[PDB]
Amino acid sequence: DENILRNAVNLQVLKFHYPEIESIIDIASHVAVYQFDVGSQKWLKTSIEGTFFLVKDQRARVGYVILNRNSPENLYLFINHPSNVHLVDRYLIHRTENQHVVGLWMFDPNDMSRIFNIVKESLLR
Amino acid sequence: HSPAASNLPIPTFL
Repeated sequence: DENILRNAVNLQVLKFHYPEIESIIDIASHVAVYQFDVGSQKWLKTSIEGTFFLVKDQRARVGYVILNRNSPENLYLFINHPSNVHLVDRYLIHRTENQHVVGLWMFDPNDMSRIFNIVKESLLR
Repeated sequence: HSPAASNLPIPTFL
């Protein structure tokens, strides 16, 4: 099975960058990252675009890695509270703090809705 | 491919 090999390989790539990552929860292929400017009231498209990995670290904290295929700089963020993630229109809006907002666009809308649910269920106690 | 940043919502909460 192709997925067994893919997941094993991907986990080693993730662990090379972030040794504290314990497992991959789910994946989405073509994700683009946007950042919200607070004072300007405007969105900015970042240089980060690639494969999205929803992950768990050694302390079961939930987060995500975007492996940037364009440039070597990747992104690893935690999802600290389920209420910090909102499915707004075609985007996942992740607000870790009032002034610190990121937006994720996934090519496949089915990935966006599945990932939203998996985020919530991964944080469910 | 990915939409222009201007297409993203600035809802009440944002």
